Amino acid sequence: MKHLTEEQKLTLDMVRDVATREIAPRALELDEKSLFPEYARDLFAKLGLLNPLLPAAYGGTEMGVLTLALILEELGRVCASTALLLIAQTDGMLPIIHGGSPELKERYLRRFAGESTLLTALAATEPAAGSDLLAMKTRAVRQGDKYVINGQKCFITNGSVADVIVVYAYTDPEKGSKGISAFVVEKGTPGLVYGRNESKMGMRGSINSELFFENMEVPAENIIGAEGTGFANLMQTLSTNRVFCAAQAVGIAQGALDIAVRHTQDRVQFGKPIAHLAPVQFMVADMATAVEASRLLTRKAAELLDDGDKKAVLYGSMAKTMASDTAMRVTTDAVQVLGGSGYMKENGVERMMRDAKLTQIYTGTNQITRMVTGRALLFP
Amino acid sequence: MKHLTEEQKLTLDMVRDVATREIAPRALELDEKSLFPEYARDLFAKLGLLNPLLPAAYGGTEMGVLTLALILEELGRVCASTALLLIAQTDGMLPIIHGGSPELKERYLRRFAGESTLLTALAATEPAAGSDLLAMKTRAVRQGDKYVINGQKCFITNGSVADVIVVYAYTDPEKGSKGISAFVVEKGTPGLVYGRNESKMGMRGSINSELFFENMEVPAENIIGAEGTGFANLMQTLSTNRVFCAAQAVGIAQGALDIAVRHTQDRVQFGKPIAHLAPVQFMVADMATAVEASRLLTRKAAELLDDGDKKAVLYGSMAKTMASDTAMRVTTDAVQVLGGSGYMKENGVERMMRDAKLTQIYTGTNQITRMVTGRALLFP
Amino acid sequence: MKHLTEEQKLTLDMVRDVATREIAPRALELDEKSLFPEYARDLFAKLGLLNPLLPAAYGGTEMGVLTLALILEELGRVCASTALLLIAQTDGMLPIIHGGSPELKERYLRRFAGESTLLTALAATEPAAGSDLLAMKTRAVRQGDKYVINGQKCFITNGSVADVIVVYAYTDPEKGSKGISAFVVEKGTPGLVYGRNESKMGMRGSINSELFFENMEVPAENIIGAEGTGFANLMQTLSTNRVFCAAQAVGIAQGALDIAVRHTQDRVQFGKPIAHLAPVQFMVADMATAVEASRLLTRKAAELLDDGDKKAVLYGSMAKTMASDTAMRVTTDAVQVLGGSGYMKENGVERMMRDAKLTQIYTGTNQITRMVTGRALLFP
Amino acid sequence: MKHLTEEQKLTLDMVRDVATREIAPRALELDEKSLFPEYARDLFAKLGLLNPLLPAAYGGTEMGVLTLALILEELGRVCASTALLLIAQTDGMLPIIHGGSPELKERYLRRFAGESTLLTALAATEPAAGSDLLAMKTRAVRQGDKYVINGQKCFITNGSVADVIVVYAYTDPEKGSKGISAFVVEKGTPGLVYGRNESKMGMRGSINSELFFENMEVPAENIIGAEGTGFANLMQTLSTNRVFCAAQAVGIAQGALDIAVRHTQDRVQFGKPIAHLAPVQFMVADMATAVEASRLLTRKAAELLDDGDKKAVLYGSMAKTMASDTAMRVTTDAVQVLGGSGYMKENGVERMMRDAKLTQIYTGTNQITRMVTGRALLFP
Ligand SMILES: CC(C)(COP(=O)(O)OP(=O)(O)OC[C@H]1O[C@@H](n2cnc3c(N)ncnc32)[C@H](O)[C@@H]1OP(=O)(O)O)[C@@H](O)C(=O)NCCC(=O)NCCSC(=O)C1=CCCC=C1
Ligand SMILES: CC(C)(COP(=O)(O)OP(=O)(O)OC[C@H]1O[C@@H](n2cnc3c(N)ncnc32)[C@H](O)[C@@H]1OP(=O)(O)O)[C@@H](O)C(=O)NCCC(=O)NCCSC(=O)C1=CCCC=C1
Ligand SMILES: CC(C)(COP(=O)(O)OP(=O)(O)OC[C@H]1O[C@@H](n2cnc3c(N)ncnc32)[C@H](O)[C@@H]1OP(=O)(O)O)[C@@H](O)C(=O)NCCC(=O)NCCSC(=O)C1=CCCC=C1
Ligand SMILES: CC(C)(COP(=O)(O)OP(=O)(O)OC[C@H]1O[C@@H](n2cnc3c(N)ncnc32)[C@H](O)[C@@H]1OP(=O)(O)O)[C@@H](O)C(=O)NCCC(=O)NCCSC(=O)C1=CCCC=C1
Ligand SMILES: Cc1cc2nc3c(=O)[nH]c(=O)nc-3n(C[C@H](O)[C@H](O)[C@H](O)COP(=O)(O)OP(=O)(O)OC[C@H]3O[C@@H](n4cnc5c(N)ncnc54)[C@H](O)[C@@H]3O)c2cc1C
Ligand SMILES: Cc1cc2nc3c(=O)[nH]c(=O)nc-3n(C[C@H](O)[C@H](O)[C@H](O)COP(=O)(O)OP(=O)(O)OC[C@H]3O[C@@H](n4cnc5c(N)ncnc54)[C@H](O)[C@@H]3O)c2cc1C
Ligand SMILES: Cc1cc2nc3c(=O)[nH]c(=O)nc-3n(C[C@H](O)[C@H](O)[C@H](O)COP(=O)(O)OP(=O)(O)OC[C@H]3O[C@@H](n4cnc5c(N)ncnc54)[C@H](O)[C@@H]3O)c2cc1C
Ligand SMILES: Cc1cc2nc3c(=O)[nH]c(=O)nc-3n(C[C@H](O)[C@H](O)[C@H](O)COP(=O)(O)OP(=O)(O)OC[C@H]3O[C@@H](n4cnc5c(N)ncnc54)[C@H](O)[C@@H]3O)c2cc1C
Repeated sequence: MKHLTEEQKLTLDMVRDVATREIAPRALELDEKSLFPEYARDLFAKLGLLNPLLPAAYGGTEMGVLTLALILEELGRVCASTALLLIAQTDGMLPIIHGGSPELKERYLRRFAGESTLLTALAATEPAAGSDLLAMKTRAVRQGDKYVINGQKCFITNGSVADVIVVYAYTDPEKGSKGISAFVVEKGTPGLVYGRNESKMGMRGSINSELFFENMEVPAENIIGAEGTGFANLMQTLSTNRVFCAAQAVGIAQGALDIAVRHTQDRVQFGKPIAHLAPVQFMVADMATAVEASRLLTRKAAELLDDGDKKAVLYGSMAKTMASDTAMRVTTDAVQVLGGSGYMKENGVERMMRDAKLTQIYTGTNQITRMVTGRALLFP
Repeated sequence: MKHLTEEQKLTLDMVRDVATREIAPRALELDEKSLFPEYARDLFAKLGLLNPLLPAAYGGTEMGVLTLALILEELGRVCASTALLLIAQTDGMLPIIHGGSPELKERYLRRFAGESTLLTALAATEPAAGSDLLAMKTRAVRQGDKYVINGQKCFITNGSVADVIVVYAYTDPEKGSKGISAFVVEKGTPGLVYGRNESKMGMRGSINSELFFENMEVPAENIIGAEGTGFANLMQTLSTNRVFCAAQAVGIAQGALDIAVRHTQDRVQFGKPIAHLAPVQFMVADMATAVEASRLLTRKAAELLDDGDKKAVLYGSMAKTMASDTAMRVTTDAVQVLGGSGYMKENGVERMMRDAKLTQIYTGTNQITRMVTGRALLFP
Repeated sequence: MKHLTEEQKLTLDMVRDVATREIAPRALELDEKSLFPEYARDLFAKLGLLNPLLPAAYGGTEMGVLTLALILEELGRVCASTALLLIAQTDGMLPIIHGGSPELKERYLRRFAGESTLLTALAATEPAAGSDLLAMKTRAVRQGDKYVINGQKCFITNGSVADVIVVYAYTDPEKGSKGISAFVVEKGTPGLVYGRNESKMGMRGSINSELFFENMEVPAENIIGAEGTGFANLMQTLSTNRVFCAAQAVGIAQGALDIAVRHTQDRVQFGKPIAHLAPVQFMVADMATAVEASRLLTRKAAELLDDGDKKAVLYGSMAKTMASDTAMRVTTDAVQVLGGSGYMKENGVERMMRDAKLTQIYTGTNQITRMVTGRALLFP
Repeated sequence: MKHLTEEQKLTLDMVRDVATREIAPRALELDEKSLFPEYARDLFAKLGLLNPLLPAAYGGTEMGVLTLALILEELGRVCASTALLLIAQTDGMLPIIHGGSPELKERYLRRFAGESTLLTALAATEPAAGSDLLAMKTRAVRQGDKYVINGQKCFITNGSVADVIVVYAYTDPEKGSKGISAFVVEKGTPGLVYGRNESKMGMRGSINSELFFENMEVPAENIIGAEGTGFANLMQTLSTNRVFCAAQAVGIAQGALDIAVRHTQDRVQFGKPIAHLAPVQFMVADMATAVEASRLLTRKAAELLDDGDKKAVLYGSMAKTMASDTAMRVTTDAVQVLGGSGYMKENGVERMMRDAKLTQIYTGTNQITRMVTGRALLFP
């Protein structure tokens, strides 16, 4: 657990303050009415929190993965949707940060400098290509000084609102994991078409888009890296995304635990607070221990990523699986601890349980993350 | 597993047909728009399915608990809310059926004969008295030929719409489990006041009421049984309710499993249906086995109830805990099996997961049911 | 749950009596000193319990699978090793009963009539061929009126002591699942060689043999069924074996539960029996519920087998997985309930935990049984 | 995860070397023949490893709790019994180190300086007083310049061989948690009587003693701290013991995992190493993740102890519960991964499963540790 710099400590104190005073009171309505977290996005921009991994060279704060992880745990505590904003925003920029040419980085990252409110998105998933990302069908054909892109993407977080989308497509279908390339695609490009914004079980304070590319021309200079390196770029981006999912899950689990704990102190049955009942003590014990274990695995994984350590793949996969499992279990149980009240929309913990489910599925499902982990352990 | 009579087999074939053709297509909208299942209630009345435990002597079909259990499994498969209608309807009548005088039974059960569409409710729970039902505060004072009732109830299923409500109240607070009595209270009684219909995580195709009794007079002849027998009447009603909860949970789990199974056969990743993947096979195996185990425990418990066998308490408690746990786990996993699509409202399995949670809480939580089970095993 | 005949009820009362009075007092020593259960084998022969599935036509009692299952639950309660005797004995005869010609059945089953004490064994597993039984290397070559058998088997229960062993071997390696045949091999055949009797974690009141076949000649008329039908014969025998494993596991779990229950009533800490502590009540609840669920799944599977119902494969696989898992969990927890004393050899429950582990592995491991179950559900 | 000093790094490299080259080859025989680990005890003394928490002031290395934890993880990897030697040795000295007067510390700790091979033991548990330590019956009566001790202890690790035993007894039964005192008792004191060395499921390379005190006189100056402070001294010693149990459990789990991993790489079924099978990958993933999570919780708890941080109680309780649970699960599964071979004594992983069970029970059971954890979270 690296010593935090004073800059990190100040950032995290401010995040905890904003989470408590501004984010938490909004979260019920954000879910109830399925709202993009505009107020949060605007506030985060003003405070320097929207783009924490943007490099200093492009006007960013370049905080590192550990810092963003800690931020995600604080936000996930109170609003999983508001955390997801930060995950999608950082995700959409990471392919350019780590693959783009000097020229491309300057061209497209400058607009995110400072208090910019512009948004990113990452578009890899397709109806045909979820866990099997190599099955994606979107194609990019070189024609002169342009690529012509045809296909579709689904479940794209912020897709319909992103200024800049990183699209993965095949430039050579025959070469498989060596035939995918990655492209910067700007909002307003002719041929970019938005589909439905789908209705979800949870994390409803969000945008979940279908994209279509119909003879969509992008300049040749919008390619990220060389042709055929896009699958490795995607896999590297996912390695980091998984740690962000894990951090958000740690937060979700903690926020539900905190509400369970307070309920046990306040709710009297059989003549005393229910905290006095040994089975409630046992439930809270098991909940807190899994959150703490998940927190430690997640912080180790984030540190390994910042250090550029090969082991980050393994530990990030174990942190994603364990912290999401833990958020699913702990939230299920925190609803239980609140009894009837736990099932009521007004008390929040039902939303956190709906939110928790997504963390088992996105950034790759927990069956894929178990594959990645097992492969890394058995075929080192 | 008793041989089913031909009357039971015909009933269950008809229920399966109605569930498939009429109930299943309605369930998405029932949840989305938070609708009482009026069409179902009216159809069930016409078909003789609304009041299966009403005795023949009062114009009812007197099917028994095993039959209703099987019905609940079929309905829960497709619409947990529509099953809950039948649970609440039977629950609200069981205190009168098993405690009321000949005169009271005739007076209040006759109106449920035949194709009646009138509704019942059972009102025991209070803000102060959830697991600790002995902590209820509602009071009934004898004044002449009337009782004067003052207090409140919450989480009452169908409360605001029931023609007949069974209210539990203290007639002698000092005598504890011997000082509660039970009362028939009619819709339209001066002093009966409805509160909010609360918004729930799931089973939203339902009514969940707060009741208030403000100097509410009921005739002395509306008491169910003698003064002070109401706690035993309540405990007996819960013994049976628990088996109905278990049956509904079995159905929920089965309906989610069925959608998972079909998805594995249709969804191709890595070049074949995902059914070909051994981890998916393992998930479905574990899901199906827990549903089947829960189904068997539930059918044994229902049979013991019909037989009047003392062991029904023990087995019903084990069936409630195990079938609700199983619905929570199996639905959580069926969402998982559908991946991203599983999280989308349009595909149903997210609702079944929200519905499943309630089965762990109502009719007594799974911590209370474990207490009941453990007590029965250790202090036989 | 079929009504038991009076013959089955008498048999099971006698088994319960023998288990309690004769088997239970011997079990500690049987494990401690790694003893074949000779006294049990001899007593079972005298009482008509050694060979319950031997057909009447060959002097046997022809009890059926349900009866043997119930017997296995009673024996497993007190001595898993003594149950295993009955499993191995029946297993070794089932290939002949269900595959052998009239002539072969008369030739080799007659010697098991009545109070015979002769033993059987089933020899399929090899070092190269455990879960992958198609990888077996043992070969049988037709030479005139004989087959010449060369290879080896391991983990063969009773192998070195069986009068009659059913050996599976390839008669045509190129035909795979159609190139295995099955053979009766008699104790005393030149070329049959015994290896080590290996030392096990549990079920130590048993014999676990390595067999070698060195140019071992058997008469051509010792083949069971036609050449190449041996893999189907083996798979059918395993379908039934799995239900016997499940029954034994149910017994193991029950016997450990019973000792836990009694300990909670007798062991006083904090001034009362520990049965008074809600967490102990919860543990015992969860234990009893999983035993009961496993018991019901096992009895359904056995009935389907007796009825010749295709669904027996599916249900037997679910019963084996669930009842063995349950024995592993329940015994682990029954040791826990006894605290320090639970870890001591003198109190029995540590042996039942060591015994329980085997039930997850033999008759095919719980990963294979999950494959079988999942395949049956997804590819019906 | 504090940076390790170069002294800690050298110590741990040496421990890993000794564990691998000297401890691991001995462990099978140590269990098989129930041997005290004399060779290890003597080697550890020579290398400065027997008494790592002995203060420098008394000739000790004063390594701290973190160092001993890391040592325990290395030893537990290969021999749980040899780790337990170090746990018992440190435990028996900690009451004197942290409670004894200057005079008492010099009098009794000097003999453990340097390469001493003398042993300690901690004697609190009684037949009447396991989880309920306040129920202990042993009494110490002041008579002049002596205390007269009468009672008994059981499950005392190294009890019959310890030169110095710390005995807890009531000096004032009426004062409860303020009426227990702690005493140094020397081997050879008239009135100290040894009972049986009991036979255990696992950790059989150990001594597990019953002690009796029959009018046993000890000098008044052998009291540890003032009269009535012994319960707090005991509770503080247990807080630290729990972290040592957790560390040993982490090691047990790791050692079983390592053998599972190697087996998957070497064991071929279905034509490839079983590592290729996705279900095996999943099992190993879940195993490794729980070991890593337990490792992190344990290292955090040990650091908090070294830092004198109040939170050590909470984290040590969560580490003990989680690391022991994990050793029980991971070893159960590592036996599974080795299939039939996993059940055989020669392959080691069955012993580690038997060893693992104890870690759930000793230093306080996992039901008590859950109570401690839950209390700390709900009543901070
Ligand atoms: C693991 C997988 C199934 C690929 O496995 P397969 O069995 O098919 O393929 P394979 O044979 O193992 O590998 C092929 C080649 O890849 C290479 N390579 C591998 N790893 C590499 C690495 N780390 N780095 C570099 N390269 C790596 C290999 O070395 C190999 O190349 P080779 O033959 O030349 O050596 C992959 O498609 C996957 O991750 N799917 C999960 C879907 C998912 O994560 N979706 C999340 C979407 S976003 C989200 O949800 C959001 C949410 C919130 C808001 C923001 C977003
Ligand atoms: C178990 C409980 C905590 C009582 O335990 P406690 O520790 O406080 O009390 P105790 O000391 O054990 O017993 C006191 C006396 O009771 C008697 N007695 C006991 N059992 C009896 C029996 N079976 N039969 C007869 N009598 C029985 C005892 O013998 C004893 O009397 P004694 O001293 O003279 O001998 C109880 O309040 C409970 O069940 N709460 C759960 C709440 C719940 O279920 N709410 C569901 C609401 S509806 C719902 O949710 C819906 C959903 C869907 C739509 C429709 C509805
Ligand atoms: C499942 C298995 C892995 C075969 O799967 P694979 O993926 O390799 O092969 P596959 O492709 O699925 O099938 C090949 C062919 O088989 C046929 N067929 C399949 N099922 C059939 C059925 N039910 N009936 C008839 N036929 C059945 C198929 O239809 C197919 O033929 P096809 O292509 O012409 O259509 C198999 O080797 C197995 O069970 N291993 C577990 C080891 C085990 O149980 N050992 C226990 C040892 S004893 C013990 O431990 C003791 C303890 C106590 C004391 C006493 C003993
Ligand atoms: C938790 C327990 C049940 C006491 O709970 P109860 O509900 O009965 O009592 P309570 O009411 O909570 O507390 C009473 C008073 O205690 C005080 N106090 C509490 N904690 C304190 C602290 N940390 N520090 C200081 N003081 C602490 C309280 O503040 C309170 O005082 P107050 O009223 O004046 O304020 C206790 O007996 C226990 O730990 N049993 C487990 C047995 C066990 O661990 N055995 C392991 C044996 S060794 C082993 O196995 C080996 C293996 C390997 C080789 C080497 C060895
Ligand atoms: C709200 C939301 C936001 C998302 N945001 C992003 C985004 O911004 N950008 C983006 O590109 N994508 C995004 N994702 C997509 C997401 O990563 C995927 O849904 C996920 O990879 C699963 O793919 P799928 O939904 O096609 O499920 P499938 O791959 O069809 O999985 C179905 C089931 O099969 C199992 N399965 C599949 N393969 C295997 C295997 N080899 N072994 C064992 N089991 C397996 C899965 O675990 C699952 O249980 C998001 C999804 C959602 C729902
Ligand atoms: C939608 C809905 C419909 C319902 N329908 C009916 C109805 O029609 N009529 C009716 O009367 N009631 C109804 N119930 C009420 C229901 O049975 C209760 O909510 C349930 O008993 C729990 O009570 P509570 O919500 O007060 O939770 P609490 O009793 O406050 O429980 C809080 C937590 O403490 C735990 N806890 C409490 N006591 C113990 C104990 N002794 N040991 C261990 N843990 C314990 C609980 O398990 C829970 O985890 C319904 C509730 C809901 C939400
Ligand atoms: C005491 C004892 C008695 C026995 N009695 C009999 C007897 O009388 N006669 C007889 O013929 N045999 C007997 N068996 C053998 C027994 O059935 C096998 O050990 C069992 O099939 C496993 O084979 P294996 O030990 O080779 O393990 P492996 O097949 O090597 O398994 C190693 C691991 O790989 C996993 N694995 C293997 N294949 C797959 C797959 N396709 N998918 C997922 N995971 C998989 C397994 O589940 C296990 O976890 C007995 C074994 C024992 C130990
Ligand atoms: C091999 C071995 C070595 C040991 N070494 C030491 C040693 O060197 N010195 C020493 O003093 N002691 C030693 N211990 C003792 C050990 O700590 C105890 O056995 C342990 O505290 C449990 O006590 P018990 O065995 O009396 O079980 P009990 O306290 O009788 O427990 C029985 C069951 O009740 C449960 N239970 C008890 N109280 C509660 C509660 N309040 N809430 C919920 N559940 C509860 C327990 O968890 C357990 O499941 C050792 C024990 C063993 C077996």
